[PDB]
Amino acid sequence: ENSINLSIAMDLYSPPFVYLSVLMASKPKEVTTVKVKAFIVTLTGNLSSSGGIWSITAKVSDGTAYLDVDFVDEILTSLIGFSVPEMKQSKKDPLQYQKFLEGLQKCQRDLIDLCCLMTISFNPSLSKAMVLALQDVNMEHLENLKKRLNK
Amino acid sequence: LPRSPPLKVLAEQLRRDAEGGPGAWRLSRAAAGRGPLDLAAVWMQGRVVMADRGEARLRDPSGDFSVRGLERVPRGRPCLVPGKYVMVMGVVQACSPEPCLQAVKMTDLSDNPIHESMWELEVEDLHRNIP
Repeated sequence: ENSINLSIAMDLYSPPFVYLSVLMASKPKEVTTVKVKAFIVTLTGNLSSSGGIWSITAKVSDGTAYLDVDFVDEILTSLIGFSVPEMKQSKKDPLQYQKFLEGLQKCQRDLIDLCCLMTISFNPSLSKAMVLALQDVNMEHLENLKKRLNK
Repeated sequence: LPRSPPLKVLAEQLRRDAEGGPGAWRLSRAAAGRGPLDLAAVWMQGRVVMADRGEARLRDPSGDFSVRGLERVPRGRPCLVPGKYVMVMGVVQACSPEPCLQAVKMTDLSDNPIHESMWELEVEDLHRNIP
């Protein structure tokens, strides 16, 4: 696609974050990537090691809509502290596998407590969304928000 | 569980602007020149003032609100402690004289001071962007 509705540019891309309801109302035709402040309402699938990478599905909300998402392997590896290959190597060593089990629990807690900026790629053709990055809110975000509200 | 999204709200909005009743709550937007905003689930934030079993009283800058059913919610970093700053996703049970929620989640936001300082702004910004 070689055109964009210019009247939605701020709606999709204004810092510090935008809204899922607004994205969906725009009826995107191509893969669209936005940043939202969101938390996980519930996990919707098991943590999988299929393909030699971590995956999990969850339903998130930004206060305006629900969205079912996948998380990139790198996020899950960072939260657990083990990649899939590392987990598989650890299994024969009780002390190493124990570190993995501790990481699993850490990941579980981290996903329960998650409330941050999520960069999300939404593919309207496949009705799929993938979380590409997570970022903690910071004072620049606060100032961005104040500026947007002219405060 | 709720079909509609957990709208960000301040206690004052429920306390002052909510209409209807159980299963048919509306947020009046007459002053803002818009129609009623239907609400069932909400996203609220505040400081824990009191906690006793699975019940808590929380305080946002606009007022207090009560939360029940906390024994049922996912167990993240423990935050049912007076002084903690937390978020709740809840289903609205009552609005006036004090808003009351049935909890879906309660999670800790105490570690990062930016959350508390951003909340009022977040509520305003979200409400500016609902038709």
